[PDB]
Amino acid sequence: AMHARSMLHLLEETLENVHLNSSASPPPFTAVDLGCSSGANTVHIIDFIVKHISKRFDAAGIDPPEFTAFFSDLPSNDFNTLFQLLPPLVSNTEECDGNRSYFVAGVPGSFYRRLFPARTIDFFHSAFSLHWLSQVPESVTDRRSAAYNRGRVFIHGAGEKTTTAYKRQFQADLAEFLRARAAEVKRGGAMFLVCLGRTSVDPTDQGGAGLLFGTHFQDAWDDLVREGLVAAEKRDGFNIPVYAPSLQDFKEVVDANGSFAIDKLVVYKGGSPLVVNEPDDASEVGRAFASSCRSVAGVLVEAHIGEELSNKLFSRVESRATSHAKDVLVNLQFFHIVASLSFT
Amino acid sequence: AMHARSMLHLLEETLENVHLNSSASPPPFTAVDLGCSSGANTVHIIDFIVKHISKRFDAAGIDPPEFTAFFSDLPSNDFNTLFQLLPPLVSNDGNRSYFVAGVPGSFYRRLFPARTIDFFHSAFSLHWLSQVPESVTDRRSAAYNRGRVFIHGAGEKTTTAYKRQFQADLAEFLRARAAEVKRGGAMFLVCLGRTSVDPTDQGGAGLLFGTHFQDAWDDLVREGLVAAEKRDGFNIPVYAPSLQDFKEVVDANGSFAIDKLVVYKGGSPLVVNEPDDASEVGRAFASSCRSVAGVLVEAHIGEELSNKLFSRVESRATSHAKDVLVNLQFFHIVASLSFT
Ligand SMILES: Nc1ncnc2c1ncn2[C@@H]1O[C@H](CSCC[C@H](N)C(=O)O)[C@@H](O)[C@H]1O
Ligand SMILES: Nc1ncnc2c1ncn2[C@@H]1O[C@H](CSCC[C@H](N)C(=O)O)[C@@H](O)[C@H]1O
Ligand SMILES: [Mg+2]
Ligand SMILES: [Mg+2]
Repeated sequence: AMHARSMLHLLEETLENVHLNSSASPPPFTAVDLGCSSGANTVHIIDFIVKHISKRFDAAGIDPPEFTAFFSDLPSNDFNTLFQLLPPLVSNTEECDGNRSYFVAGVPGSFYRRLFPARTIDFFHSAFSLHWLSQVPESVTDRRSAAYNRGRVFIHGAGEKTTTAYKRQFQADLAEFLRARAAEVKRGGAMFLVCLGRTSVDPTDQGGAGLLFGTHFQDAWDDLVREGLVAAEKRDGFNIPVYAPSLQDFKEVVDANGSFAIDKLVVYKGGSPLVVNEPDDASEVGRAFASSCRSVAGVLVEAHIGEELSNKLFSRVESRATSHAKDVLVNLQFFHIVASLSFT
Repeated sequence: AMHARSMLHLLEETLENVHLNSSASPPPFTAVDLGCSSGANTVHIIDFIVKHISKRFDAAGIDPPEFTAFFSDLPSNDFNTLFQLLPPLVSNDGNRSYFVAGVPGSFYRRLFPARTIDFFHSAFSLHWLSQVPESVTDRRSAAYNRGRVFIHGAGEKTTTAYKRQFQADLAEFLRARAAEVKRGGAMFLVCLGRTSVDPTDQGGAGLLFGTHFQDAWDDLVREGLVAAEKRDGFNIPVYAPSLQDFKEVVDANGSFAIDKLVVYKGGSPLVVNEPDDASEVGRAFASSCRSVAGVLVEAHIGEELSNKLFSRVESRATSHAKDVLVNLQFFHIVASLSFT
């Protein structure tokens, strides 16, 4: 976990690039967490954001403006849960983390399109969300197209016609997103983006996500077709709607939108997304690995397959991962891509 | 249901009182439904609001501005459900043409940044106390409501405890709202009220909570399963104001202008498809009580112990079904406020 202290730095830097209102009485400040969820991660970065902005204001001898935080995700996000975590609003002029000193709002809808009125947001934040395709590309779901991913469940495996269908899908999504964002930022505002990426030149090698969805996860899918309970043209009809861009893929769309300035762009290693308390323990490797896959896209498996038929798959992965626990602690690395954008 | 067409009129009128931005490119418009729920009622009035404002803009030959709708309620509200109902956003009835956001927190205090809201709407929510008054939950106070479950029955020290609690809540609410409306903005309020001068006679809410509902509470203590000091510790946190009670707090806050104030009869809150049917009168009656405060009963009593109470009311209501179709009337109070 000693890389979050390093990542909070990149965020600090983008936060510096934001044009603060000079006036003695600056108008309310708006911050948005895009692709929030229902966890505490969302509330903590919002906390961090308004905290730093306030500290800037104090550095110029100004009272911090009023703050609104928007928590944006798909209508299927568990806002109910999110809303119960939100700390209560500060009282009168016994005070002193813990409490909240900003207004809140949860925003339902896809961020691959407009979510807010024009020019009303100061700071957009997004983390580990932009790698989720708006949909499976139509062409890979068409049995007669060359992009139809027969026998893989994901694009790590192979198929140029399949891999380039995903990338196009990514770049359209991210284009729509950027256009939406540009219309919504204030003149002097900025954007912090972090999604997972890859270093591979070829979309067929999906780095981290490749080893997360393309090893034990499709092998379990292959063990439920080497059984009964699941058909062959069934696993072929299931496609994880996820693409991990390279710098090139990301950067292209940016200077093509041309609304945002690139203040900073970085690909690095923030590998190993498994909380493992006993490293040498072969079985903990299993359930950890499995538990990621579940939280990521377990809802999709059950919308395409049985709910108990999924518990046998997610039961085979966590059997696979322990078997091959050696090649996992060593080979499961995630590459990150961060973008620090400013408008104008 | 042929009184909603008449009530949509009062809303239309308030909507006319709002100062629309003159400019060719007016900034975003903000509308808030306070005390929204998860049903369709919320999404239709929002729809109505933005539809009227747009039509006004067109009447002056202006493109309507962008719209945001805020749906406010307590963090216990089923926002998940509410957000599934929301219609998708317009592409390049049915359809939606405004941005949405759901807002968790009590409206008896601040919910938004100063001067950012054009129109506040609230319907059938202001009559819910922010809490049972501390004094009526104190065994040693004279306001302790011994043997009633509600204030309809009796008790001046009990009834005046509620009223104070109402006025304090409504005060705090108004203060919050005043700091959040735009200079040229307006507020539409409707909750239930009474005509009675004496807080002891809670009109509609009196007959909803103070007849069969506490009688069933009296049949679960004339049994076992529930103690006597147990029904005395349970108190429906609801107050129906009179025009006095309401209007007082308004001109005491002094931020809003009263363009209109009305008490009227929008009685009978029971969907009954066979009127002469004695049993339909029961379950209708009972189902109201349930949707209203059934969560409170189970937080104070057993979940199956509540299904036997809400099972006695619906047995009581059918019994005197005659005195219910005729005596179950709700008085409403509406307030059309503008700022300045
Ligand atoms: N099109 C879209 N619009 C809004 N949210 C989306 C989205 N596509 C994916 N997401 C959301 O992005 C999230 C990815 S998981 C990210 C969790 C959080 N940002 C964190 O850093 O811990 C999910 O909650 C998912 O619902
Ligand atoms: N202090 C408070 N803050 C926010 N919402 C409140 C509240 N007290 C009560 N409410 C909400 O007000 C609602 C009363 S029922 C109102 C239904 C809706 N307004 C309609 O017209 O049909 C409930 O959903 C309740 O959660
Ligand atoms: Mg497939
Ligand atoms: Mg009592």
